[PDB]
Amino acid sequence: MAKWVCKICGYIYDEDAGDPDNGISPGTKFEELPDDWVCPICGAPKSEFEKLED
Ligand SMILES: [Fe+3]
Repeated sequence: MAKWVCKICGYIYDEDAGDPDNGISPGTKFEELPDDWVCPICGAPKSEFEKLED
C-alpha cells in the first residue's frame, strides 16, 4: 500500500503499518483515517501530508 509523509516533521504514515497505538489498524488507507487523526509525532493535521508517488 501507499506511504505518506508529514511535511512538518518527516514522519511517514505507512498504510501497511497503520497507527495502532492511536486506534488505526494495519491496512488503513490514508483517506480512511478519521478527520481528526493527526500526525502522531508533531500533531500536524492530515492537510500537511503528501503521498509518496509521482
Ligand atoms: Fe508530523
